[PDB]
Amino acid sequence: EVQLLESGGGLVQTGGSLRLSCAASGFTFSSYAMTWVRQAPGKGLEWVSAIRSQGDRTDYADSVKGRFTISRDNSQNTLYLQMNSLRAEDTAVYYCAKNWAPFDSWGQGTLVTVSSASTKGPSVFPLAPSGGTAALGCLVKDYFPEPVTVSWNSGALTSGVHTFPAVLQSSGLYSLSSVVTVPSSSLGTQTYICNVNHKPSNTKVDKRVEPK
Amino acid sequence: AEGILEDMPVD
Amino acid sequence: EIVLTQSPGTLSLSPGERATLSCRASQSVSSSYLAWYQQKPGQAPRLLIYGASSRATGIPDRFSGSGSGTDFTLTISRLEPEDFAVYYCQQYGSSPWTFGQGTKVEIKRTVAAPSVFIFPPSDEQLKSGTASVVCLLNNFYPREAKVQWKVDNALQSGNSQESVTEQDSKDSTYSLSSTLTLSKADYEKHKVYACEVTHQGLSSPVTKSFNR
Ligand SMILES: [Zn+2]
Ligand SMILES: [Zn+2]
Ligand SMILES: [Zn+2]
Repeated sequence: EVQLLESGGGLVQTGGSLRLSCAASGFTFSSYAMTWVRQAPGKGLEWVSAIRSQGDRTDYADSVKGRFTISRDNSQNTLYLQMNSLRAEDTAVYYCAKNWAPFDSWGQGTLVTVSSASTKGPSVFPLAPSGGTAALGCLVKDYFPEPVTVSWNSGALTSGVHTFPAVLQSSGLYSLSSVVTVPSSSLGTQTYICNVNHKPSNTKVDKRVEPK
Repeated sequence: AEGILEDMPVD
Repeated sequence: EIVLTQSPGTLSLSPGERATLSCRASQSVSSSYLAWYQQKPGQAPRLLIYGASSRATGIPDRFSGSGSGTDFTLTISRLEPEDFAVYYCQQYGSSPWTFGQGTKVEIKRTVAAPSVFIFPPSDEQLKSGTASVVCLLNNFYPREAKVQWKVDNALQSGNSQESVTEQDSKDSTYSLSSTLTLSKADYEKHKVYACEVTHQGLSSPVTKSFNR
């Protein structure tokens, strides 16, 4: 089983540094060039950097030349990306990929946010319920950086659930809602709890939402 | 496989 | 640099129809070194075609690719439900490697009118000194929808934000969340809060409201 697994993303101050690693298994690492592709939120794919099988030759996109160094340890089956003088344009999900081109195996991505803003954990506010359908939810408000995680009833309830893409408020902070529609008459015979997790700030919240 | 560039050449 | 121009931006088709996606290059692509990827929300990209026309491993034979020089085509002969994603082309004929801007393929289905719900600010949020009013449009199609906020019957402008889920895998609809933001002070000065939804499944705009 081929696996690529990035590590090392998170919030970074503008002009700061970060190193990413990508652990590989399931193929003979020392036979392939390895690659870093990135994707800004809501945007397309950008090739970032590539390194020869033996660590022998490196190449870069012009936007990162002189600030990013790609490297690899073939004793450790690990690919690295050292990132200096980071700017907001560098904010993206960073993917590890196999081959010089094209890319058959990709990692899961790691999110790198480049900003001056501090980390802020969200507040979680209940959206209470009053066709015959009711709707309830949670407002996960004023957090930074992305992402947050929402499940309902520790993952048991999934159907009728809608978790929305966060919005960037003009304050610089994110807000998202997650809702569930349920039959009105289930309101007295079910407990509804949203499980919110914001790993950047180590925040975890379970809020029961109650009828009015 | 033709059309897969598994590796970069030496330069 | 080789610029890749994908078209159409968005393609909307009922399942079983033929999808045709175009990729044009600003320079000729050496050796027909052109790849096609599929990318679903929150997932890494997936290789479909390499060398302009060769299918990757485990790719159903309804994906086919053709072209050379500057004009390339990805054909999906019968659109299956698992096919509705973003499609990127990528050239590796000359450095640096570049991707096109992507084509969104959505599934067309019959019109479905939203059901609409409005949530007052939670008391918890009012204690902390802000006020968010939330309006929900549930399982509608097509995507296009006009959501308008009224406060004591005055049309709001510029103080709301909205977000849309991806197309639901069971009934192919969208849902929408709109958040109206106002100060706690102004919220407690007004009585009627209304969410006015316009959608082609509705014979005329629908309004949900509550009195503070
Ligand atoms: Zn729904
Ligand atoms: Zn199928
Ligand atoms: Zn007022």
